[PDB]
Amino acid sequence: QVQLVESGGGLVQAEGSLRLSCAASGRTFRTYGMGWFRQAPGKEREFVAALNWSGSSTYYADSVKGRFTISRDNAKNTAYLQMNSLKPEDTAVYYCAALRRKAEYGSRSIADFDSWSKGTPVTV
Amino acid sequence: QVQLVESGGGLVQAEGSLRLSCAASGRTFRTYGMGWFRQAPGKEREFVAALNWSGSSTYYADSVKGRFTISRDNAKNTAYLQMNSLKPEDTAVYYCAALRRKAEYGSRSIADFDSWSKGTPVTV
Amino acid sequence: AGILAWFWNERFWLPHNVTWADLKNTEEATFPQAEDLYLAFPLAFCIFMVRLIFERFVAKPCAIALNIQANGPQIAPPNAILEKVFTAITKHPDEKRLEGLSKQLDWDVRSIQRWFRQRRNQEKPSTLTRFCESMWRFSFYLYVFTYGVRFLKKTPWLWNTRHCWYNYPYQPLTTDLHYYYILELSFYWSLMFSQFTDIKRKDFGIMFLHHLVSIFLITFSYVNNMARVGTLVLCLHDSADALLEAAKMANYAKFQKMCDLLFVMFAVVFITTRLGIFPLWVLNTTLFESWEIVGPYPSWWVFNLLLLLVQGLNCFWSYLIVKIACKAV
Amino acid sequence: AGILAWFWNERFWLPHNVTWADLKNTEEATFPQAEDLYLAFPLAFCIFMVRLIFERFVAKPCAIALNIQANGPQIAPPNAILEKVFTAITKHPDEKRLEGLSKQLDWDVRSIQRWFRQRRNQEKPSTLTRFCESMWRFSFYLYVFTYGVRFLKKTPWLWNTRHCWYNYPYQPLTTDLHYYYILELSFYWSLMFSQFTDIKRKDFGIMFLHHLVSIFLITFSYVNNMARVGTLVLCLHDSADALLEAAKMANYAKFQKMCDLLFVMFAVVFITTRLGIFPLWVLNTTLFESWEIVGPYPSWWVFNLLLLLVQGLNCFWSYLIVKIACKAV
Ligand SMILES: *C(=O)CCCCCCCCCCCCCCC
Ligand SMILES: *C(=O)CCCCCCCCCCCCCCC
Ligand SMILES: *[C@@H]1O[C@H](CO)[C@@H](O)[C@H](O)[C@H]1NC(C)=O
Ligand SMILES: *[C@@H]1O[C@H](CO)[C@@H](O)[C@H](O)[C@H]1NC(C)=O
Repeated sequence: QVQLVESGGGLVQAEGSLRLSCAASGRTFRTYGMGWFRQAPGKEREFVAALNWSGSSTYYADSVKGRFTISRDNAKNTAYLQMNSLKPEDTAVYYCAALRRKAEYGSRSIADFDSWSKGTPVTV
Repeated sequence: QVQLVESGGGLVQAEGSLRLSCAASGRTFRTYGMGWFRQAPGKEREFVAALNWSGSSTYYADSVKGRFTISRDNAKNTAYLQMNSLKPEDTAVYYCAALRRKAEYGSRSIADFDSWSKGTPVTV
Repeated sequence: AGILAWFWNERFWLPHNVTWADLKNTEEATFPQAEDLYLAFPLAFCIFMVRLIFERFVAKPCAIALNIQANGPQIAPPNAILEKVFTAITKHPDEKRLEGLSKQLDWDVRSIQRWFRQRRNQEKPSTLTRFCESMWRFSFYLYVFTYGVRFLKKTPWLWNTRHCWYNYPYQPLTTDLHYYYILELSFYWSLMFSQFTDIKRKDFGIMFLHHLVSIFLITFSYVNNMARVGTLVLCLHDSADALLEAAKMANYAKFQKMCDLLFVMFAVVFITTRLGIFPLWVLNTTLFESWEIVGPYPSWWVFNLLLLLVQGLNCFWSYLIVKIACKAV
Repeated sequence: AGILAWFWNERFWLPHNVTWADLKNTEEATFPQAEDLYLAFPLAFCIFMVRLIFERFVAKPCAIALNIQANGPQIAPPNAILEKVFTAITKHPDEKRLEGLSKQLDWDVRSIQRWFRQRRNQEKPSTLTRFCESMWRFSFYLYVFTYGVRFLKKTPWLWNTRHCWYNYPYQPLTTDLHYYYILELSFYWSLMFSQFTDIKRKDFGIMFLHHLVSIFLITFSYVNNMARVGTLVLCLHDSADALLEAAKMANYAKFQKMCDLLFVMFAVVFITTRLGIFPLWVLNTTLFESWEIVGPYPSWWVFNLLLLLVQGLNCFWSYLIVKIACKAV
């Protein structure tokens, strides 16, 4: 029930650092659990990170844990994804989504997120 | 909470007959008590006729009773006012209004009717 | 779920070309809804708690200071045959039963009557509890009647009953009317609570059918937005109930003359209100004016009948009064 | 009106930066509201009616066919001094009281003890009513526990309690959870109805404070949307209550061995569930996980305390069991 706009995408050298931002135009951004997905050339979409409304609990994927940090700012109605020690496999299109008020915490499936976004390409 | 448009106005000879129509653009016309008021040159507005939502009970003014007949059609969402044996004193601007959901039946005051209309001039 | 939708058939309760969706609450006006009748049970529980507190802490000291017997009933003299008859045959012998008992026991009728009266007093509750209950009923009825008079004196339909149906069912619900209806329903539910489970050594007779009918009417008139005509009935039927309790209190306090005066005044008020004013006012505005203003609708054929039923019951009560008042003269 | 708004301070119940306006019902999700707890009283009245019907028509014939004494208590031998002491001094003498009565009356302790036991049986209700009430309690508790197990076996937070707070308070209300909470509240209100007014010759002690606390918790957890963690407590505390009633029924039916077996099984289940599982599961997910997931909020400091209070009460009950089971060995 929110509109998501992403930013911070671009092309960086190997072992770089990026900070993707996802902003929402509404007062209900603080009552949804946000999430970030990736889509590499071929195969299908993959889960990257997610967190609940308060931001106290965050969970990532097995292959990305320890390098990506997902956070949120309810005052500014935004979410941030920080990348450290990038790898060539990280070149993909990144999408910002949100739990649809009924999916339980910890979901790692495409169908559990309703409000999608345009996404940004990231190239290493 | 309805929009009222009047018709049937015009100029007629003495002891004529007129049929003023008041139409509403909405599905709630059948739940309000309609009314017709007159405004002669000078003085102020005067009460002419009124009726409830079902049309079973109708009440007129003392000086117009026996000549004017007020009716309604909920299927067509309209109200009709028929005049018989017109008099020169009937030349005035006629307004269509409706009880504002809180005024009791039998009210004969301007403040008891909310949804007014443009009105039509009638000349004898 | 489906059966509830079947029961609430919009072509049965509401008039022609009127649907429940027209009565939904909005920012323009507030209309009564069934969901507003769920607070009646919590308010009845609160009223029952307050009634218990009033009886135990307020009415009992006053009764003690008024020289009311604080002990229980007496003890009947021992008798094997009389005890066997009381446990097996009956508890309240009539004249023929008294004659049969006198013939069987070879004892005087007066002695057997006194023994059975003592046994009935043993089975009956003590005077203290009845006095406290009568005092509570008197206070509640007096407050209800006073509030009803104060509310109705300013309403427009009290003087002209035709205003009860001119804008029906599109009549907004005011705070005072909602409070009155909720208070009445809460009091009736409190009476149900005190009747059904407080003491099972009671009688389920005319006064229980009367209670059930009253709760039926108050509920199905509130949900049907027939609240402008129900207030008249509620205020009319509570006028005489505030004097019977005072008469009972006077009788219990060994004040015979005051009891007779209060009872005759209660009889006059009861007869005048429920035999002279009711058929000519409420049945008049229900049978005739409603028919010519709202038109024919099915639920009408129900409600009137129940009102007639109530009238019949009150006619019966008039009988039970008309003889007793004759003894009071 | 204003005092209700003061009591429902949004900075006290809900977590930080959360207001009641965020929990308003909409087309996207359904959240619990206080107004949904008003149906509990009508459902409790219906449950009380069904309980009366079951006791009078179903349990009583079974008890009669089970050779249960259908008569009342016995009659104590007459004694002026003993009757005066019973009416004035006490009704349940202890060892010192028995010795004093023996010294005063110059009678054997056994005779006085038997007389006082007979008097207590006269004051106590008959075995038939207690058997019927125990059967009703057993049936209701068994049904409640079965439904709780069936509902919880598919829920996601039963196996991982951290799911009770991950999306709190933005957790939709399902039909099953609402039905469970309403049924539990209705049963507790039915118990209140059967305790407060059905018979006033009862005791208002530990089991009344326990009832009041249970109704307090169920209400203020439902209105606070803490319904995912309340179901665990409701299903945990109803596991052992279905065996005590069976043990009582076996005891009343002159089945001593079955009563001992049922009571020892009940003791084992009660101790394991309310001393071993409760502190390590419910207090674990309430004290620690809630603090680290939801953060600090004032209402927390209330709820935990009450839970601890409940634990203490159940500890007391464990005492009253641990000796009795020793006699049952
Ligand atoms: C016993 O004799 C007194 C009973 C009191 C009756 C209370 C009923 C009030 C509700 C009346 C509703 C009637 C409206 C329907 C008319 C068409
Ligand atoms: C007696 O020993 C059994 C009592 C049963 C207790 C029922 C209470 C259920 C509601 C629990 C709500 C707790 C939630 C608050 C935790 C922070
Ligand atoms: C609550 O919101 C305010 C302003 O919206 C913000 O400054 C503050 O950091 C927030 N606190 C938490 C715990 O989210
Ligand atoms: C009810 O409405 C229908 C169609 O809207 C109309 O044909 C009919 O005359 C109306 N009846 C009454 C009594 O208003």
